[PDB]
Amino acid sequence: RPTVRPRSDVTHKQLSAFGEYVAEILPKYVQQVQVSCLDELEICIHPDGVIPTLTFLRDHTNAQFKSLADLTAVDVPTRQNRFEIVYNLLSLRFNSRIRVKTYADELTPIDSIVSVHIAANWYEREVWDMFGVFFFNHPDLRRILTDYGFEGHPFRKDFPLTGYVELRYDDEVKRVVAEPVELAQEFRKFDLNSPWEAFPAYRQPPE
Amino acid sequence: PSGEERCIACKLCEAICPAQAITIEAEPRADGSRRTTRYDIDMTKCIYCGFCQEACPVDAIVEGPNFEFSTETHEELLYNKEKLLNNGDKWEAEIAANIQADYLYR
Amino acid sequence: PTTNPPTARKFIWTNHKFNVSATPEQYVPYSTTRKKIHEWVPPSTPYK
Amino acid sequence: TQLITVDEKLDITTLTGVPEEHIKTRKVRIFVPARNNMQSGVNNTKKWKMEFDTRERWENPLMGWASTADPLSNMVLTFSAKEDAIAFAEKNGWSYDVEEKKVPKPKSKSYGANFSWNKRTRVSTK
Amino acid sequence: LGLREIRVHLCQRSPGSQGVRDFIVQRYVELKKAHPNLPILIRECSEVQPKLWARYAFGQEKTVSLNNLSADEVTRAMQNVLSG
Amino acid sequence: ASNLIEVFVDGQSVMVEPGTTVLQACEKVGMQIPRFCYHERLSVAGNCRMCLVEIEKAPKVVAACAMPVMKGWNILTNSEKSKKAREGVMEFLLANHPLDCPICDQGGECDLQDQSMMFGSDRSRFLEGKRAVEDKNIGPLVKTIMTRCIQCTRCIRFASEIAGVDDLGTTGRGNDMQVGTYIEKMFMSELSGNVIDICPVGALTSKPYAFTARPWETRKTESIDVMDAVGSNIVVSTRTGEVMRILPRMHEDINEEWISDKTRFAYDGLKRQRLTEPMVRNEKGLLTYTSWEDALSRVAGMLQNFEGNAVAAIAGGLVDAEALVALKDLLNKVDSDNLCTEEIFPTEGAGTDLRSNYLLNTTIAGVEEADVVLLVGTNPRFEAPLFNARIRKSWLHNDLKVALIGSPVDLTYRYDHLGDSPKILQDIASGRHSFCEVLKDAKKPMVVLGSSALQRDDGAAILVAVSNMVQKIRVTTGVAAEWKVMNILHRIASQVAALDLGYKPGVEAIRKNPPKMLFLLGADGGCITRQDLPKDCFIVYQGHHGDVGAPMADVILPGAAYTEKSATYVNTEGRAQQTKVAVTPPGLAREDWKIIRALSEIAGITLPYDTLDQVRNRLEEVSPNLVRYDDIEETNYFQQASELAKLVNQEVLADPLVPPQLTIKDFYMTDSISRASQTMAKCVKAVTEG
Amino acid sequence: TSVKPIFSRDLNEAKRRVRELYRAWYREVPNTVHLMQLDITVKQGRDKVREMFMKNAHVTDPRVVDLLVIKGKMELQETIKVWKQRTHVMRFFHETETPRPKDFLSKFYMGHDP
Amino acid sequence: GVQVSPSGEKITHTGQVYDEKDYRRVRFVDRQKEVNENFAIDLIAQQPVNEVEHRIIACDGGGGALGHPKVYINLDKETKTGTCGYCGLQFKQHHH
Ligand code: SF4
Ligand code: SF4
Ligand code: SF4
Ligand code: SF4
Ligand code: FES
Ligand SMILES: [K+]
Ligand SMILES: [Zn+2]
Repeated sequence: RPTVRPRSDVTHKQLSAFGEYVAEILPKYVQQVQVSCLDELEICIHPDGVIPTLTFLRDHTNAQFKSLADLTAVDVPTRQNRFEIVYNLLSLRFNSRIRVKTYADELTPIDSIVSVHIAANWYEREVWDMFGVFFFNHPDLRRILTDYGFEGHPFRKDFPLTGYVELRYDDEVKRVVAEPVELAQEFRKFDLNSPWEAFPAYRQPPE
Repeated sequence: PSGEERCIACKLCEAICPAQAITIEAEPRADGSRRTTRYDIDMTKCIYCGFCQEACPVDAIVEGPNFEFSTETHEELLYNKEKLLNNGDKWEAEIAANIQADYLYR
Repeated sequence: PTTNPPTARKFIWTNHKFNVSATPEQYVPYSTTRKKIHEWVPPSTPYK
Repeated sequence: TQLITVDEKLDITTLTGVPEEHIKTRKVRIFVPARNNMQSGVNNTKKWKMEFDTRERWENPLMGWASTADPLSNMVLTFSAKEDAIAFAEKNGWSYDVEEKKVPKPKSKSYGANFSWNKRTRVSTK
Repeated sequence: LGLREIRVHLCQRSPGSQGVRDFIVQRYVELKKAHPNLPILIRECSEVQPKLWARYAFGQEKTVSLNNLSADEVTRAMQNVLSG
Repeated sequence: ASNLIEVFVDGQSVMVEPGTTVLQACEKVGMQIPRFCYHERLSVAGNCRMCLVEIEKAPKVVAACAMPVMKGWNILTNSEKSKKAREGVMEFLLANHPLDCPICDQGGECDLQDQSMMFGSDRSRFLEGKRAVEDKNIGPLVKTIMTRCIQCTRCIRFASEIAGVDDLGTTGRGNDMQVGTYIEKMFMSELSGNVIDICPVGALTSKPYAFTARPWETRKTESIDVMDAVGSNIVVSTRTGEVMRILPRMHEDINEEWISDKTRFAYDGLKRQRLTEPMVRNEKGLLTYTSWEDALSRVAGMLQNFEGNAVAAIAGGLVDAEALVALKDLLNKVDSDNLCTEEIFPTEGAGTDLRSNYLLNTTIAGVEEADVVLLVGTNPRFEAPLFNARIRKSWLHNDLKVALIGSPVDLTYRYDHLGDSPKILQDIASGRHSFCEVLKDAKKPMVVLGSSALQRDDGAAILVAVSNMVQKIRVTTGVAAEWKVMNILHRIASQVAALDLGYKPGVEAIRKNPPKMLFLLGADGGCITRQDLPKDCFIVYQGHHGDVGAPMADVILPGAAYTEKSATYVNTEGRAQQTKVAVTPPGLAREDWKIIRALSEIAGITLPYDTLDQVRNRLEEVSPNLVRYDDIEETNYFQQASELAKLVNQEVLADPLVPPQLTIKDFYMTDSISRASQTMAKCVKAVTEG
Repeated sequence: TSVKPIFSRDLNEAKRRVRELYRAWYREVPNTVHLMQLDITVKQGRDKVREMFMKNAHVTDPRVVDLLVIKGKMELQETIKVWKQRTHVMRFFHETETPRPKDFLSKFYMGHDP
Repeated sequence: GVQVSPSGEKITHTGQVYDEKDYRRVRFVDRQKEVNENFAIDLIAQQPVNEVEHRIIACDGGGGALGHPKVYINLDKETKTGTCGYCGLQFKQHHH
């Protein structure tokens, strides 16, 4: 089939075995281990075990994931803990990638892993700036991408696309001033959802 | 070639427009044909990606070869249907030749 | 376009115009809308 | 040592950065969206949408576009459960109106009723 | 001064509105015979307390809560509203 | 497991009733089988063949829309055989379907397009020429491009069963088989845009909604309907701050899936003849534009000048509960009880007092579960088309027995016309009738009295005669006392809310004591005019359309339309419902209760509400059922209302009562919006023309 | 009920942190006005600081008070540096925009807004 | 064909002219309001009707892929010519 990708069940099995390995090494923190059909290993842990899990994966002999590729957050505002913090880690020794997930809400911070990876400094600054997830023991935790006086965390789902304020030059005060946003166009939302389901494999059971 | 406008008010170019730069208000004409009354393209909002011209099913909207159309005011780059039809009438001797040279690839 | 002239059409501009910015012949946008709303006309006869 | 007793209602409106106008003078609607009657598909139901009350959209003097003044106009939020939507609205401090899911009623369907001997369900055209 | 309107808000299925229901079912008709120009609006709802509203001349409304009242005392309250 | 059978779909083990189809079992588990001709409110056709599914250990695919599950079946919805069947059927449809998708109207609304993308193949093997069918001229509402029809007979089944006109059908055989009328027929009935709804392809499109918008463009606001006291749920599809389309919603207890032609196509009137600025009389006597400050200052000055009985108010059809309680509070604060409605309800006995005396006590589900229905003095087809549609549905399925007292009008179903005279009510109450022996053989009686019948001079006499007949019916039959019999079918959206709020119905108080300051909350009916009014009388007209109440007004206050304000309306059942803001009112128009409150505070009336929620609290403290939205809570004390009516002594008139709505041409224009719409003008022109 | 604190066990030490932050802002206002050539006076800036604390002064959740203290410390840090400019520090005053009136008559005279 | 309003400004092919009292003509003061002279409705009205022989005629825009999607028009009504929906070309069956 020239239009469908190959599967690589061998690396799927390898990632499953390593998921069993990590889940039995750290039962105190690991809540779920899954391997996708795209051959990616995800380990979902309790927020209290971020430091031990990341330290184990940084320097364990069979699990050398010394390079932190990505640290991001996903706002799913329908679960109780609305932020899913995702760490994508790279193993140069074993040529592998792992994903570690934890959760947070607006009032539950997560311990920073700057003591484990130094890139987590700016990555956690970005997570705090864009989602409002505080990080314990972070050196100079502050905004990194928003404006200096910016209010609110714009990557949240409840934040508007255009924001609440906009800037313009005012000649009376001779400044760049902020005003409530007034669009001359009003971005048109499109309901691009077919009323027929596309993937029966993901059909949720009825409520 | 009869002179009738190619656009049939189907709006899928503004559906695919990644910058939302097109506004395609439309109504039936006096002869009952499905045509547009407002076709605005904000050239200060457009990203010049050609998605409209590759989405158009009748080759109505095109991105012709004119690039020396810089203006001295912001308003002159807010095109309407009259401006776009004037550009189509102005550049048809070149746009048609380019589409002739290009349409077998697309 | 002396050995291969373009296809002649009746709606093609016979005279080319250069960039007409900052000239009286420049382009000004409209709103081709026909107002979409007709308010009312009060009667010219007073009361009944 | 790490658990404290808090008897509040989980108010984060001082942290969200929303102006007080768009917190107090705002009405959100929590609802399963109605099936689009032009189609028979039902996949656009079964997710609880939260939307805001529609404000003024006036006409641009220059181009005739639809100008707006409120940012929470296209604020469709998706929730897997009505209680989750209620909790999110209460947490952000918006007044809400929630309406129940309108499931279609189960209906008795029989092909043989179209050819009844005495009932009025007999059709005159296939 | 000057009674203009009486409103009786009650519930259909509640133990607290039982006296109001009995009052309506036994002596509302004679009351309407006695005052055949006075609007006595009866409103029944699902989960409301028994309430009596007396609207007077310039919009003054007197509110009487009467949950868990029997027939004699609700008709005595009605006569109190009518007389003064 | 009494009369429950276990059936499997993809291994899941759902229990279903006997007679349940494969499609119903699959949707009970959660899977929607593809379909084109099946509709859950239409008879099973089984001709589109898109619902073919595989049963385990069965060599032949079965049509899920028609096949009932037997026992222990395993429905393999996602099997290779089912997917091949769906691909083949989709290929056969798209072989001769015309490639008209950009010039079409089902852009994102096409079931054919969506089911093609989800279940069909990605290519075509068709190397031949496609067929083409000449178009029809079925009416000014439904534009027929019949080349893209897929011969699914859904419109035929609808027009035969629900609309019941039997004008559509199939002519020809094979690939030449065509849908429509064989002759040049003007298919114009009420409930005729629902073929535009149920047609999955764009064969039957809306002519007023011709080429204006696309579904991905349209924002959808779920609201309710006015200009019909059924209060059907609708969706207003707007775009860029402009109402583009009115679609129906799904409420199984009010309107099911469809709406009527007037509510579907009367949105054109919302952009014609619209009050946009406040107006005052000039020194020359003409209406001229002014500001809100000046207009409300003049009204406040005259209101401070005039005392109680000299100030009166009349409320028309399209008025919300919030504005009604606002004007009631204002006039009560200036000590005025003259708060009248446009149409008349008899105030004798427990007229406005007991809520069971003026409601559809047995609901539309009551029509579903009744067995005999006696319609007195009404034309339900034009007064309440959804109510008549439910009567026909019960007549088809539950074998409902329908009788009519009044003029013989062409109701779709066949009824027993008992005659045209109000003496039949006394005849039935005494007991002399074939319908009386029908009633004594019956078990679920339901009588429906028309508000149009109440509009006569002997409205009180008609009401007491009907109530006495109800008492005789209830003592003759063994009714369970949870089953009501008496119902009143209103035709005015504001009427039930006004009666609940305590408005005195009818303008007879205005006739008895002519005021000097008059308020007209959209009072366009022409019941009160300057002839039977005194000289000046200071008329203010708060409304959205300038039709009849505006040209005779001293001041004009532009209010909001029902698509322009978040408002409350109570239907014939007594169910209160809320409409949302789809667009804002044009010009300087404002919301109606806001106008009244600003008037009071420019005057000296301290109205205790400031926001919409405070108006709702005022509505609750006046009658606490106007805030119970979508609640159908019961009434009682009909015995008390009946004996008060029996005390009331009137003689019924010997005039044969006829409904004002005898024909669909009279149906199409009823209110200000319908009179202002050009689409309804084209409808009455097409009906009246030969 | 039974939540995890972030800095403060209860409201008292949260108020202590609030007082420390307010002391720091009150001390920093004159230096800010002197360093960034602000049109305002020292009294106006301290009144603005009090206004911000007062508009945040209705919350009784210790975690929310701690997060407000943290965000105030961040804002104070970028005011201690000159990361915020004159425009950024004058955005607190809203000198350009006209406030929407709080009365029903004005909100009725202009706009369909509650 | 372009027309002139009593105010003086030209009328577009969708007639949208500003009124006498409309303030939005200062945008044309010392400038011009450009209207495309070639009205497509007139240009397609002056196109002749194609006489064809079959009951069903297929229409493109004049090229294999440079035209519009290929549609089919049914010329059963002798009273009116069949117009393709994409172009404005009219076809009539040569029944002689
Ligand atoms: S080229 Fe411009 S107008 Fe066309 S789709 Fe891209 S952004 Fe939109
Ligand atoms: S330019 Fe083309 S894609 Fe855009 S609306 Fe017109 S026909 Fe459709
Ligand atoms: S009905 Fe559907 S498939 Fe047919 S032309 Fe219209 S959009 Fe295309
Ligand atoms: S016109 Fe529409 S509803 Fe009627 S048979 Fe054809 S496809 Fe079906
Ligand atoms: S849905 Fe069953 S054959 Fe059409
Ligand atoms: K359709
Ligand atoms: Zn063509």
